[PDB]
Amino acid sequence: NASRNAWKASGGIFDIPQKETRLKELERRLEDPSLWNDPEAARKVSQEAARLRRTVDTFRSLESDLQGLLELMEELPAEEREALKPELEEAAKKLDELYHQTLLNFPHAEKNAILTIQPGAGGTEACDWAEMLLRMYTRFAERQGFQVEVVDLTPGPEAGIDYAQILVKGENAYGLLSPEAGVHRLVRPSPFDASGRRHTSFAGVEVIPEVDEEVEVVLKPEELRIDVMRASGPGGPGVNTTDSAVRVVHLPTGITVTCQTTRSQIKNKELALKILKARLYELERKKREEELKALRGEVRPIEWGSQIRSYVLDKNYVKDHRTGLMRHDPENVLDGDLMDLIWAGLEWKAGRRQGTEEVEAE
Amino acid sequence: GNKIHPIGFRLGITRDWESRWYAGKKQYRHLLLEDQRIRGLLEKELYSAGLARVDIERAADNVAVTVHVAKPGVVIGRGGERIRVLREELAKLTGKNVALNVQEVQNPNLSAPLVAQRVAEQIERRFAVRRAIKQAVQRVMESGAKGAKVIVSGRIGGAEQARTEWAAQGRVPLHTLRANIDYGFALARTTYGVLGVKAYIFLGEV
Amino acid sequence: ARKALIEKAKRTPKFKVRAYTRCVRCGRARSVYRFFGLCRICLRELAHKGQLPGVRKASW
RNA sequence: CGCGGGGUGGAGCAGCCUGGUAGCUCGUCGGGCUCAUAACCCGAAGGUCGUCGGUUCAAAUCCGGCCCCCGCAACCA
RNA sequence: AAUGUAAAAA
RNA sequence: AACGCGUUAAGCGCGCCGCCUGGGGAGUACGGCCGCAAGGCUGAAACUCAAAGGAAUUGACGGGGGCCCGCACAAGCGGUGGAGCAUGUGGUUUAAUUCGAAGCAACGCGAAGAACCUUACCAGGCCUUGACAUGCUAGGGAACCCGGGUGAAAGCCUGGGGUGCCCCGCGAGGGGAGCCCUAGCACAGGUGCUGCAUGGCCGUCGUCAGCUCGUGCCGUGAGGUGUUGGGUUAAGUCCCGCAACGAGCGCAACCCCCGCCGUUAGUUGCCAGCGGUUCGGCCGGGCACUCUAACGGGACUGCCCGCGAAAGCGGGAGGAAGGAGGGGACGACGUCUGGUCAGCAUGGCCCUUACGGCCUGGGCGACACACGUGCUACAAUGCCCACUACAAAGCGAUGCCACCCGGCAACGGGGAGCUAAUCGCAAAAAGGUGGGCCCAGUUCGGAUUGGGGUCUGCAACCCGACCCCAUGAAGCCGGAAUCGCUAGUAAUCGCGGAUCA
Ligand SMILES: [Mg+2]
Ligand SMILES: [Mg+2]
Ligand SMILES: [Mg+2]
Ligand SMILES: [Mg+2]
Ligand SMILES: [Mg+2]
Ligand SMILES: [Mg+2]
Ligand SMILES: [Mg+2]
Ligand SMILES: [Mg+2]
Ligand SMILES: [Mg+2]
Ligand SMILES: [Mg+2]
Ligand SMILES: [Mg+2]
Ligand SMILES: [Mg+2]
Ligand SMILES: [Mg+2]
Ligand SMILES: [Mg+2]
Ligand SMILES: [Mg+2]
Ligand SMILES: [Mg+2]
Ligand SMILES: [Mg+2]
Ligand SMILES: [Mg+2]
Ligand SMILES: [Mg+2]
Ligand SMILES: [Mg+2]
Ligand SMILES: [Mg+2]
Ligand SMILES: [Mg+2]
Ligand SMILES: [Mg+2]
Ligand SMILES: [Mg+2]
Ligand SMILES: [Mg+2]
Ligand SMILES: [Mg+2]
Ligand SMILES: [Mg+2]
Ligand SMILES: [Mg+2]
Ligand SMILES: [Mg+2]
Ligand SMILES: [Mg+2]
Ligand SMILES: [Mg+2]
Ligand SMILES: [Mg+2]
Ligand SMILES: [Mg+2]
Ligand SMILES: [Mg+2]
Ligand SMILES: [Mg+2]
Ligand SMILES: [Mg+2]
Ligand SMILES: [Mg+2]
Ligand SMILES: [Mg+2]
Ligand SMILES: [Mg+2]
Ligand SMILES: [Mg+2]
Ligand SMILES: [Mg+2]
Ligand SMILES: [Mg+2]
Ligand SMILES: [Mg+2]
Ligand SMILES: [Mg+2]
Ligand SMILES: [Mg+2]
Ligand SMILES: [Mg+2]
Ligand SMILES: [Mg+2]
Ligand SMILES: [Mg+2]
Ligand SMILES: [Mg+2]
Ligand SMILES: [Mg+2]
Ligand SMILES: [Mg+2]
Ligand SMILES: [Mg+2]
Ligand SMILES: [Mg+2]
Ligand SMILES: [Mg+2]
Ligand SMILES: [Mg+2]
Ligand SMILES: [Mg+2]
Ligand SMILES: [Mg+2]
Ligand SMILES: [Mg+2]
Ligand SMILES: [Mg+2]
Ligand SMILES: [Mg+2]
Ligand SMILES: [Mg+2]
Ligand SMILES: [Mg+2]
Ligand SMILES: [Mg+2]
Ligand SMILES: [Mg+2]
Ligand SMILES: [Mg+2]
Ligand SMILES: [Mg+2]
Ligand SMILES: [Mg+2]
Ligand SMILES: [Mg+2]
Ligand SMILES: [Mg+2]
Ligand SMILES: [Mg+2]
Ligand SMILES: [Mg+2]
Ligand SMILES: [Mg+2]
Ligand SMILES: [Mg+2]
Ligand SMILES: [Mg+2]
Ligand SMILES: [Mg+2]
Ligand SMILES: [Mg+2]
Ligand SMILES: [Mg+2]
Ligand SMILES: [Mg+2]
Ligand SMILES: [Mg+2]
Ligand SMILES: [Mg+2]
Ligand SMILES: [Mg+2]
Ligand SMILES: [Mg+2]
Ligand SMILES: [Mg+2]
Ligand SMILES: [Mg+2]
Ligand SMILES: [Mg+2]
Ligand SMILES: [Mg+2]
Ligand SMILES: [Mg+2]
Ligand SMILES: [Mg+2]
Ligand SMILES: [Mg+2]
Ligand SMILES: [Mg+2]
Ligand SMILES: [Mg+2]
Ligand SMILES: [Mg+2]
Ligand SMILES: [Mg+2]
Ligand SMILES: [Mg+2]
Ligand SMILES: [Mg+2]
Ligand SMILES: [Mg+2]
Ligand SMILES: [Mg+2]
Ligand SMILES: [Mg+2]
Ligand SMILES: [Mg+2]
Ligand SMILES: [Mg+2]
Ligand SMILES: [Mg+2]
Ligand SMILES: [Mg+2]
Ligand SMILES: [Mg+2]
Ligand SMILES: [Mg+2]
Ligand SMILES: [Mg+2]
Ligand SMILES: [Mg+2]
Ligand SMILES: [Mg+2]
Ligand SMILES: [Mg+2]
Ligand SMILES: [Mg+2]
Ligand SMILES: [Mg+2]
Ligand SMILES: [Mg+2]
Ligand SMILES: [Mg+2]
Ligand SMILES: [Mg+2]
Ligand SMILES: [Mg+2]
Ligand SMILES: [Mg+2]
Ligand SMILES: [Mg+2]
Ligand SMILES: [Mg+2]
Ligand SMILES: [Mg+2]
Ligand SMILES: [Mg+2]
Ligand SMILES: [Mg+2]
Ligand SMILES: [Mg+2]
Ligand SMILES: [Mg+2]
Ligand SMILES: [Mg+2]
Ligand SMILES: [Mg+2]
Ligand SMILES: [Mg+2]
Ligand SMILES: [Mg+2]
Ligand SMILES: [Mg+2]
Ligand SMILES: [Mg+2]
Ligand SMILES: [Mg+2]
Ligand SMILES: [Mg+2]
Ligand SMILES: [Zn+2]
Repeated sequence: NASRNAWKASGGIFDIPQKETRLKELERRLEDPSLWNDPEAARKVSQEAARLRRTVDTFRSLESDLQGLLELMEELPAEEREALKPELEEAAKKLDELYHQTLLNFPHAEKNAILTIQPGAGGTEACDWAEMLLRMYTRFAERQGFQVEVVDLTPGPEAGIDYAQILVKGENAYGLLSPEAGVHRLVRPSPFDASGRRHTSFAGVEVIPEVDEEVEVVLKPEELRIDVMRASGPGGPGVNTTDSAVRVVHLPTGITVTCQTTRSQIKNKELALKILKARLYELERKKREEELKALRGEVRPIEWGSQIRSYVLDKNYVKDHRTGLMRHDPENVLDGDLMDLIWAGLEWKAGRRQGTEEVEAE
Repeated sequence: GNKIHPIGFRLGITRDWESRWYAGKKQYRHLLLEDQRIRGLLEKELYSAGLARVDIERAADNVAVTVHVAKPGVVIGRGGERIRVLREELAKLTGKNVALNVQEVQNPNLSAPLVAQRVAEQIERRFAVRRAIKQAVQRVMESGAKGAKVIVSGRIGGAEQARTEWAAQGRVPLHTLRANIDYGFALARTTYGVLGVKAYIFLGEV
Repeated sequence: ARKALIEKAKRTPKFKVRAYTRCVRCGRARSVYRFFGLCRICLRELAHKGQLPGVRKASW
């Protein structure tokens, strides 16, 4: 297990010098009496002190399992050297906590997730590749300990999928499948091509947890104003002296509506409200779109080069264009070996591009 | 696409068994294993002079290895120093009677197993493989012969895609038995991979 | 698992049945004749070289 | 709210009036012909009969309330 | 008695 | 430009008008003029492409044509698809179910021997120039043999025995070769990737008759001619003709088995021939015959007839065998970016207390399914039991085992013959004769399973095979569909060998 040591060790090492200088500018700010006088402004101050716990603990735990472990173990069959191995069996136990406490910090990492696959540039082979990816994440779920349900799926003309969607249950379902965003790339001699030469094919992937609803709470009586007024058109003296028309404007949203199709004020006041309900439902569905579709991807051309990870079956090599990381087993990776990818490199760069954005300028 | 080994095609005519003797339901396996590793040492520390064929004759502890170098000069040395030290190593790894004879070569340009090693030599030397084959054929045909043929297949000139280069002249009916055709294969270790060579010299008839 | 494996078939430092056939030239395990102690492949090469006395391309 | 109709395999429709066994087309699934897909051939699976009650030996079927969809009507001053 | 996309000639 | 034109110029000249100036946009838009209208005349650009085109050449292709071929179709027999089982694969499952093969040309294929071995996978215990090579430095120990502690084995830890061969010597001792061990360096090792880097070998259309070169002639040129054409054959086989003539790789032929026969050969064989006989070719005896494995002979459209220019074809006689007598070996220039880097070799790439090495146990034998290849049957042209006759080719001395004894039996014991035309595996089965069953899920059918038992091998839970008793399943001829075979063939019956305890 000496191949993942320096990876996890140095992983908690780059936070040492940076947080060292910042916590110093804060800890000395917590001294002067004039600081705490600020109401909630001072909470943001003592808050950063609540981080000197989830940083100094590694300065002690990770540093001790590096100074003591690396010593007595350089050479010996099983005497005092192999006996020092179980001494750090908890070093892999504690490795779990440092890894976890940097993934759940995502928006909704803890809850489940939905993953929709859809073919793209690459002809009918691309339509066939999508089913491969489906069968990849599917096995990756069971083997991760997750449950799976195909929420929807549609076979292609000759391939096997023009579209597919799969809800993965279990904790951190959105966390692990997060870096699976974007279009992947496939390279291999096309099984559908007569000359069988090497063709490229693409396919997009998306991930997102889940939400709820709120239909009636909107039509709170406190919000909208209701008006009464005589009706336009026929009626006799009854129409002139009896106001039955109604105008139910929604004050906040400003959207108004008027009705007077029936001789009655209540049945108009009633209808005019069922009408406002429909429009206010269609106004909540429009705003319900940006906050449930912008999370998918701010782009995703699915074209060429829009990919973030290529899988070449000719020369046998996958490659994450994000971490620059490489590999030599596309045949197994497209079966469940996503852990090696998501764990070390994927979640890293994923949180890195946002973790370097906040701790600098954003 | 087929083309069987003309040598094996004539183990009942033309070419006679390279190793020739007799064994039983218990000696054949051994008398072959050792017999083989014999030529193993000779293929190496003897080709340095153009070793073509190598016979074997036995019956009981007797062994008559008849080398056919193009130049016996290197196999003997100048009197008996070299040729003797061979029987040395031989009897060394084999507690049996040696008998290293040394037949000759009336003309190396007519031993296919030689011409093969010939062109194959020029290959590793890094020279043309179209011009080369042409010489080795025009030489074999000019140096008296009924027919001849040479072939090299693989990365001709270290090129990306493989290939196969053809060159031949005169009659060479591999389907006729009353033909006789010296055959000889040869490799060519290079910085870009192996590379097979073949020689088809048409000799006798009837 | 090719060289230390042909070596395994040689030492016979253990039980009877555990020893098994093996080719002399290559190291094959299946299709290895006892008569020559060779795999079907090389046997065909050698038999075309005449390096197997008495043997000849049969036909009837 | 009033009067009329409807809700049955995944889609669209029979069956109810005259209670006893739920049928048709499509799709789905297995197997064929084709280099392969479709077409075509051979098999197979699939229905709480909206829901809650009532009558009956027995309810898709008859009786009643409810939810849902459809159409009509909502006129005189 | 229809169809078969998109990376190969020193 | 070629196709073609050619006193009906697309020739050679003069006069005049009309018209073209890359494709798409586009005969569109705008404007103008005409029209009842539909629409016509005139007639752009932005933008965009690196081509759009003409004629001709080779080839591929056609629900184009002519000629011709192959169990390709038809005529005919027997099959799979159905059932149970074996096996190969898909898939699913698993700690792993190691890898490859993918229409024909992957699917009883690599595997001509997965219980550990094999074995490349998994779990676990372990070793770190290492199981194997070449070479440098070093201490110690000869080589080599032997046991105890430890354990699942591997490995680890440890004791006794031992004192050979060379240099200085009476000895002591010390220096050297070889081998093993520790330490260290160079290096090993990899069934780890890439058959879209390769050799080699192989499948493939296809045993199809075809594919080319030299010189010559035609064309500006790709290229054509030859190889086309009339006749024929299994064939680019031959015949004739031909602006071509000639040659090469392919079909043939030269090799093998099987048919008839002769010579060489007499431990195979035969009272065929006489004698003897424990009447078994056992003895005397002979090479006839059979057989045995060596060399030859014979068949070539040679002979008669009809047609024909010839080649050749049709019929007949003789012949064991007539136009290739039957079967095999042999498969062109090439095509499939075919197959295999896992048989081996190999360029590049990757790992190196490890992607290498050792063992014990597991898996490759997993099962809700699907396909391929196959075995056994549904029965009376049959099943069972007893008796009786006829093969070929093969294999066997730590191997095949006659013969007698025990046992229901597989097997166990005693024990003869045999480096084998001399002895054994060895009843060949179907068939012949006899006898019973009498149309029944049955004496058909033996899947399944309970119990008992034999053999191999350290070891049969996972996971072998065989024997005996008992239990006897699906299956009454198989949906759509699909396979093989033209003669000693299909069908059917049994025997052998490789692989290997
Ligand atoms: Mg309020
Ligand atoms: Mg108004
Ligand atoms: Mg009115
Ligand atoms: Mg009024
Ligand atoms: Mg009023
Ligand atoms: Mg009022
Ligand atoms: Mg070759
Ligand atoms: Mg060429
Ligand atoms: Mg010539
Ligand atoms: Mg090389
Ligand atoms: Mg090895
Ligand atoms: Mg074995
Ligand atoms: Mg419905
Ligand atoms: Mg009725
Ligand atoms: Mg009725
Ligand atoms: Mg249907
Ligand atoms: Mg179907
Ligand atoms: Mg079917
Ligand atoms: Mg059916
Ligand atoms: Mg079904
Ligand atoms: Mg009801
Ligand atoms: Mg509705
Ligand atoms: Mg509605
Ligand atoms: Mg109305
Ligand atoms: Mg009214
Ligand atoms: Mg009114
Ligand atoms: Mg009125
Ligand atoms: Mg009125
Ligand atoms: Mg009135
Ligand atoms: Mg070039
Ligand atoms: Mg003319
Ligand atoms: Mg004229
Ligand atoms: Mg005139
Ligand atoms: Mg004229
Ligand atoms: Mg212009
Ligand atoms: Mg233009
Ligand atoms: Mg115009
Ligand atoms: Mg127009
Ligand atoms: Mg206009
Ligand atoms: Mg005008
Ligand atoms: Mg006008
Ligand atoms: Mg006018
Ligand atoms: Mg008009
Ligand atoms: Mg009109
Ligand atoms: Mg118009
Ligand atoms: Mg107009
Ligand atoms: Mg007009
Ligand atoms: Mg104008
Ligand atoms: Mg103009
Ligand atoms: Mg204009
Ligand atoms: Mg044209
Ligand atoms: Mg044609
Ligand atoms: Mg037609
Ligand atoms: Mg015609
Ligand atoms: Mg015609
Ligand atoms: Mg016609
Ligand atoms: Mg057929
Ligand atoms: Mg038929
Ligand atoms: Mg017929
Ligand atoms: Mg059947
Ligand atoms: Mg079946
Ligand atoms: Mg079946
Ligand atoms: Mg397999
Ligand atoms: Mg499955
Ligand atoms: Mg496992
Ligand atoms: Mg499997
Ligand atoms: Mg496989
Ligand atoms: Mg085995
Ligand atoms: Mg060593
Ligand atoms: Mg040395
Ligand atoms: Mg040194
Ligand atoms: Mg010593
Ligand atoms: Mg010692
Ligand atoms: Mg000593
Ligand atoms: Mg003990
Ligand atoms: Mg011990
Ligand atoms: Mg000595
Ligand atoms: Mg001395
Ligand atoms: Mg002394
Ligand atoms: Mg001493
Ligand atoms: Mg020494
Ligand atoms: Mg030494
Ligand atoms: Mg290797
Ligand atoms: Mg290939
Ligand atoms: Mg190759
Ligand atoms: Mg032919
Ligand atoms: Mg010319
Ligand atoms: Mg031709
Ligand atoms: Mg003809
Ligand atoms: Mg002529
Ligand atoms: Mg002529
Ligand atoms: Mg002969
Ligand atoms: Mg005579
Ligand atoms: Mg007599
Ligand atoms: Mg007589
Ligand atoms: Mg008598
Ligand atoms: Mg006698
Ligand atoms: Mg006598
Ligand atoms: Mg003779
Ligand atoms: Mg003849
Ligand atoms: Mg004649
Ligand atoms: Mg004649
Ligand atoms: Mg006459
Ligand atoms: Mg003539
Ligand atoms: Mg004549
Ligand atoms: Mg004549
Ligand atoms: Mg005739
Ligand atoms: Mg034949
Ligand atoms: Mg031939
Ligand atoms: Mg299952
Ligand atoms: Mg299938
Ligand atoms: Mg009997
Ligand atoms: Mg008997
Ligand atoms: Mg007999
Ligand atoms: Mg034998
Ligand atoms: Mg033996
Ligand atoms: Mg006895
Ligand atoms: Mg017994
Ligand atoms: Mg016994
Ligand atoms: Mg006895
Ligand atoms: Mg004896
Ligand atoms: Mg004998
Ligand atoms: Mg004998
Ligand atoms: Mg016998
Ligand atoms: Mg019955
Ligand atoms: Mg009966
Ligand atoms: Mg045991
Ligand atoms: Mg049945
Ligand atoms: Mg079929
Ligand atoms: Mg036939
Ligand atoms: Zn081999």
